[PDB]
Amino acid sequence: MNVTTPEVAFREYQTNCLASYISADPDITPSNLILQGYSGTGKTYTLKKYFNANPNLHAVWLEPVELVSWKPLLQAIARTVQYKLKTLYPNIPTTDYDPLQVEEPFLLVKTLHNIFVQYESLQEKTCLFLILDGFDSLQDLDAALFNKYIKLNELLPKDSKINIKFIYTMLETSFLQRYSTHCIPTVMFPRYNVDEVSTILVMSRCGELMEDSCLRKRIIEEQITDCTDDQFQNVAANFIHLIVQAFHSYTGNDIFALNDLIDFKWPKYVSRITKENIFEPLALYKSAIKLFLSTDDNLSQTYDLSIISKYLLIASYICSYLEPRYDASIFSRKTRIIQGRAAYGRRKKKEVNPRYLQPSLFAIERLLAIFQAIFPIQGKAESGSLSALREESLMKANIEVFQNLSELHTLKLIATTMNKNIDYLSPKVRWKVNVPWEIIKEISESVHFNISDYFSDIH
Amino acid sequence: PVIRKFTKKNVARAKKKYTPFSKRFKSIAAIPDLTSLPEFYGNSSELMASRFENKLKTTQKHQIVETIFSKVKKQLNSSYYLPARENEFASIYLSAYSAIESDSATTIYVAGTPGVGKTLTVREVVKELLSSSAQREIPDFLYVEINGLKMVKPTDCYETLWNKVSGERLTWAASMESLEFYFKRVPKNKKKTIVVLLDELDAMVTKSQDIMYNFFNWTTYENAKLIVIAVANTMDLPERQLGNKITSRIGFTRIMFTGYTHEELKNIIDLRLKGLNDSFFYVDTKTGNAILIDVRKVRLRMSADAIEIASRKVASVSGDARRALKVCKRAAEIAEKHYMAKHGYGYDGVQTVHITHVMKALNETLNSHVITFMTRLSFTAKLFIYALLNLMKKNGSQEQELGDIVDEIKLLIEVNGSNKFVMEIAKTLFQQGSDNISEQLRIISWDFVLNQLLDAGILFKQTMKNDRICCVKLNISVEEAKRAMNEDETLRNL
Amino acid sequence: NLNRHIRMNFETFRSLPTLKNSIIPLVATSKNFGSLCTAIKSCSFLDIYNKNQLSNNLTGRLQSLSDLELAILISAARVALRAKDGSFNFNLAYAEYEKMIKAINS
Ligand SMILES: Nc1ncnc2c1ncn2[C@@H]1O[C@H](COP(=O)(O)OP(=O)(O)OP(=O)(O)O)[C@@H](O)[C@H]1O
Ligand SMILES: Nc1ncnc2c1ncn2[C@@H]1O[C@H](COP(=O)(O)OP(=O)(O)OP(=O)(O)O)[C@@H](O)[C@H]1O
Ligand SMILES: [Mg+2]
Ligand SMILES: [Mg+2]
Repeated sequence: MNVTTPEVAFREYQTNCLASYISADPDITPSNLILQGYSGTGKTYTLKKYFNANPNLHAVWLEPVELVSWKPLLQAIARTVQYKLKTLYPNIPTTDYDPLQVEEPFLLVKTLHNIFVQYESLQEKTCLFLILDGFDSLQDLDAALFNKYIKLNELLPKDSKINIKFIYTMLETSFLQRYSTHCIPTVMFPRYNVDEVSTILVMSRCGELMEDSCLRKRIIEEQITDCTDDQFQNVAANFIHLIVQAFHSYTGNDIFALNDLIDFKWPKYVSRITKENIFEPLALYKSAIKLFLSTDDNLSQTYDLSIISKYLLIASYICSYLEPRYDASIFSRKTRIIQGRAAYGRRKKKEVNPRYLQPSLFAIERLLAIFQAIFPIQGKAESGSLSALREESLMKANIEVFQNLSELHTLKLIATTMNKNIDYLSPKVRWKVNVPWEIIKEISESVHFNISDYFSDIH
Repeated sequence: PVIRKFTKKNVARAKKKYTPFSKRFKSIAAIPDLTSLPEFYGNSSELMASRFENKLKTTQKHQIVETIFSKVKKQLNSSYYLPARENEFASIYLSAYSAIESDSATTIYVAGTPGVGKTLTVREVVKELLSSSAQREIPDFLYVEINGLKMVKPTDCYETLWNKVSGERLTWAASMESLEFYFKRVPKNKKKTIVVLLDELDAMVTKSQDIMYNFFNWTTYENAKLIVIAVANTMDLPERQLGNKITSRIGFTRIMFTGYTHEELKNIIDLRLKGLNDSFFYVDTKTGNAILIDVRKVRLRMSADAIEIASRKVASVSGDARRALKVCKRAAEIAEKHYMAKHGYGYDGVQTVHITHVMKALNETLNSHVITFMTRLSFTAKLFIYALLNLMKKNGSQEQELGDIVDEIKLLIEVNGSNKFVMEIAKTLFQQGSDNISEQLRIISWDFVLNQLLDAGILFKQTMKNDRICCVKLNISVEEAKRAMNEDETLRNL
Repeated sequence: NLNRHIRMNFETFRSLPTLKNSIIPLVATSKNFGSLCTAIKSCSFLDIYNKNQLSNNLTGRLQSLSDLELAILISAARVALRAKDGSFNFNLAYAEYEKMIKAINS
């Protein structure tokens, strides 16, 4: 059967495979076939790129990326099947069944049997093509599935003027590998390489961002009448050489995130280009080197908060990265009166820096204590005859901390034992935090507190 | 304007009523007799017993072939006298006869292995009791077949009961209640004796036996009369599921049927053959049609000593008549088809079967194909299971990872850079001989054979995602694994 | 060659339908007759077939990655070897990574 080939750049292997696999006559097509791949390769791009190559063949399209389960596939299928039928056989009569009537593949099979026994009177036989993009990528997926969709040519009667065919697309290969015992045809796409993804992008996104506005903006923000679109593509080109010569190391052989970061950081580079910058794009690249050096792609201050929320959190990082015993040396200020010894502190250095560690547990009283101990000074005295006699110039267990603490579990910057039927109130409960160092660091120099010395010495 | 939050349209609601019979007379004096009734006591199922007879009928006939053995097969099939199991007959028929003489509410439980003639013997006991109904001297009463396994939802017992005692249609939660109303609230003089028998209760009442609890709760009246039975395999069930007070207070009678003796077995299977035993046939010359008292007149026979050994081997294990009878039929089959293969007729003066082929039929049941298969595989699976046993030899672990076994494999190979068989299967497994092909950490076909054995059932893979640390287990034995191992000329020496 | 692949099924898999699957594309691409002749003679395109067949399972996938991935994977590997269960985390690998670089630049 005469099949126009898509004269593609980079997949003329799989082109050969599938244009050989498939033609109008179903007999020279297999019963069930997979086209596995990986993202960005345009597997889904190239399937329709082949349907461009062959119009008289038609297919249905589903995208269960959005569906969740099995029954919704059944419903969408039962819709699109007879939809497509009657849309493409207009003259034919029907008794269009409800697609929502399906709730189980048997019911799908039954209603398709009805579709066919009403479509009995055709002139020649026809096989059509079903498409399930991301049938691995489902969201309550279990392993009792793909065999069933193989078995759809199983239960169909052989006297069908109208038959169908299945098409798939996966990623991992692990759950593929789980099931290849059925001796299946399959076609595949290796993750590209650097000249390959390069040329895919110089042929794909070239016209897009050659025909985005910011060109037409900048050309006349600068107001310079020495231009041609050869050089437009050329400067875009060498700009993308710079892009990829930077961040190939960052990613390798992908396109999507490159497109994202292009869209974001393109315009700043537009903002820098000029006449000298086009006559010598090296210094231009120097003049826009910086995002190549620093992606920085997110967005002085960090919080508009209260003070105890700022200062209490600072303590728990300590009370799960410090030994409870190795603190009484540094976290004391009282002048001894009655006889008794301190300890020696850490005789031995530790060599692993529990910054790298999954931290520990603690009860709260440890925080009640340590927070009082660290607390910024309040209750200003005078050295008067009665000023400091009754002031008791040291913060105590108010209510505000309890409630500004309860706020935090819901802000989920403390964690506890993750629990349904949580009870904050128990004797047994262990607590913790879920934060890194950098969180606790960004508090400090803003509030002008210091604890980096308590950690900077041990390893 | 409104929208239903979720739809059910493929429902098939059943037209069955919620009003029990208790609310269509409205007084004790207001009730007619069920015996003086056309619709009660089932005078209408016969039409639906005959309505469907014609659906499958034909008269196609072209060159019928008919041979010697098949008539004896169907002499020997289970779908038909027996004196072997007759004291239970003389005891339970006595009990049921005295029971319907007593007009009491008696109860009985029996069990027995599948293949004890339990259903047979009982169905024949009650056929004799049918002829006793044809005495017209005992009070007429009515049977109830209960095949919960030929029922879906085990509360449908009540439903079908009402739709066969009345032909009236409801749900269980009306039917059983109307039925209690039918049972205790109703006097004797017009209510009928009914006999019922339950089959294989081991799966019927699986949740909490509230159904069968209801049943046995119905079986404890003095104004209501019934004849109840059941079948199982286990015996503790009446006290197991209930407990002791209930099963004790009821005070029923318990029994089970056992495996038969080899002599009774042969006696009976021949008792289903005496019409054809040692018989002589007129026999045509082309089709070989065996026609009975261009034609011969020959004799037919079968190995009697083979009857002896065949019954003798399987009388000792279970006593399953069905097994004996299939062994007989399959022996006949191999005899007949070898005979046909002698002459080669196509498709459009003695004949006897042997102890040799009787046992040939009886034995392959126990002769497993797995061994010849696992011997007749490729080299790789054998190699790998051998490595597994090597590990089991190295540690005595009873279990292995994937990484550890694959390490064992590579070691078991690279040790033997000297054996020839491994010398010659050397390069054609990773990159297959030629260049242009980079190496791969694992071999080809290892995932294939892995899954192959998983499907086979020998291999057991727990649920994890890692390829390396997933624990693995073998299912069968190591000895038999060696009975595959050394059978390879190259493996026995390494 | 084709007898040797017959051997391959006889030893690798011992089952036919996979073989038929492999056999199909041979004709399926076959366009003229001299091509059929020379191609089934050499079976050089079985090479392309079976190179692109299980190409992207374990090896070529690691063949195409950055060196950063390699450095960190090493930082995970050697410390898992140092470990009992081989467990590892993010900053641990980051630490051993930078140690590797310090050694390299030292
Ligand atoms: N052979 C090719 N020729 C030209 N462009 C290509 C080719 N392969 C990929 N592309 C480009 O890469 C993009 C990838 O699109 P697509 O989402 O189809 O990739 P994918 O691998 O199918 O992703 P998914 O994992 O979502 O299926 C295409 O839209 C196309 O612009
Ligand atoms: N004494 C006998 N006389 C004639 N046939 C017998 C005798 N004993 C066993 N059989 C044969 O063996 C079969 C035994 O049937 P049996 O009544 O044991 O079924 P069952 O045990 O109720 O089955 P299940 O346990 O599956 O309900 C019968 O079908 C019958 O052909
Ligand atoms: Mg896609
Ligand atoms: Mg039975």
